[PDB]
Amino acid sequence: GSTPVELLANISNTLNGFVRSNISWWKKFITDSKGKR
Amino acid sequence: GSTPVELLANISNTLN
Amino acid sequence: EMDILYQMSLNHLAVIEADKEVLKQVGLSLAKQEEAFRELQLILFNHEHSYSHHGILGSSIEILLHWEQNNVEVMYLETKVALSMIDFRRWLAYTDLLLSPILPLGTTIELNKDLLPAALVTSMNEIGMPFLAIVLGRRLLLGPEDREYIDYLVSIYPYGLRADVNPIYISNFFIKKVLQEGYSDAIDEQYIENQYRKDYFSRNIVSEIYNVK
Amino acid sequence: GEMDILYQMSLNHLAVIEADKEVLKQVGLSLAKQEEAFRELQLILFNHEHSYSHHGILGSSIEILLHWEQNNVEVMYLETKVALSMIDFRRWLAYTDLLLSPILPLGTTIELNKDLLPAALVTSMNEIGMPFLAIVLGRRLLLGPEDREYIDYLVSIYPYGLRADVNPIYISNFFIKKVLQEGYSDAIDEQYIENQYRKDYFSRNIVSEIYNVK
Repeated sequence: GSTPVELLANISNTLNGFVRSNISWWKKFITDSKGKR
Repeated sequence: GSTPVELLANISNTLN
Repeated sequence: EMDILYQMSLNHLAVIEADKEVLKQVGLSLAKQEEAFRELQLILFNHEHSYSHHGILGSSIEILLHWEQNNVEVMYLETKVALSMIDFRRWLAYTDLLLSPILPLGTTIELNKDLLPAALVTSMNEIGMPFLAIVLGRRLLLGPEDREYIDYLVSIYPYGLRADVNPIYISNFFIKKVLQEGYSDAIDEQYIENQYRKDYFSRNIVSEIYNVK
Repeated sequence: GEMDILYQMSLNHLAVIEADKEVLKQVGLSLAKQEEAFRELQLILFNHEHSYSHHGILGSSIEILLHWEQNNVEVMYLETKVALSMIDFRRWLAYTDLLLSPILPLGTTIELNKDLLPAALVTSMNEIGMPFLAIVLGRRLLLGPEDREYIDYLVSIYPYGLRADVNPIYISNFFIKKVLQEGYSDAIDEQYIENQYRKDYFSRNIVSEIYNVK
């Protein structure tokens, strides 16, 4: 509870909105690797 | 061709 | 700060109060000695039966691991603490959680190729690629309501993180040597204490290497 | 070195004479190795400010005027005034940046410029006292799928680092306010940087996305 995940996500999504590139490769790695272990 | 992407993706596929 | 919190975690152990106090002194000594604590983790992973070090008091810390018997003997100040394997793993898990130092973000480490991909080590040897990595994340929870964390999330140096080079989940005993610690300040110290020690303690979240359940 | 030949070759394409090509070469070499001065020019370009000045003795004075109304730029350097279009001014800087600008080591900790965030985001970070700090996760990443431009850095906010539930962040160099501490570097990194992030990118005419070379 000591990490402001919602604010951190808003910072990433706002700055990545300025860039013409897809960042979805990160969450794809995360949700995939969690199920493998 | 300066980044061995396939070998680097293999190191991560194995340990994860 | 954390001394009384560590004493609380020793109440998870099915040993007498005198044995808890001995285990407290052993853990306070090992966790301060980063290289000594990592050697014990590596001895655990290899299933070796003996560990020998010297506490900061000078008295030798002896640990005997009986794997088929599923129990452990901790010897310190001539006191023999007999505990089960699961109590051993719990004791070390909370010792690690509450007392072990956490490397700063951006720290460069050398990875022990043994604990890395077995035959792929040969692949990076063919190109002379050393096994250096940058700490990008720390005590990671992969998803919500996970009761275990991953010590470090690292990317191979000098390539770093990129869309086609996935990072690597490692335990602290994957580290052969710390080459250069990253930046740290009071902001990091406060966040480490609150999130990675106090909040994880409240939620019973410890390193996955101990596999408590 | 190798970068000097490549750098003079990137100046042949500008619509200017060889007299001004030598001057632009010296200005680029001088501003690129002074990291604080080069970022100030980048922010001036980003804000469409009108003037840049980094003067000094021994013939080190550099003044650049950006006439945004006529798409003109005047680079004065030792009584030698070089005129060029705004689009050629961005190509000159893009290849100065590609070939000559230092690249921060991996694991570098930096402070980012809050003046570049939306207000609602600033007021949210201020409420909990979150300073705009970050660590370098990756460098000069290719923007997919076309892979015609790179972005300077991929970062995560410090001290949280890279998390499973938060995305890494693409940012440009002009977002940086100061380097708190550089990460580890050695000869392996210098060779990799020169090959992958300078020579290979130059060969494909990949430059930083901020100069908007279309």
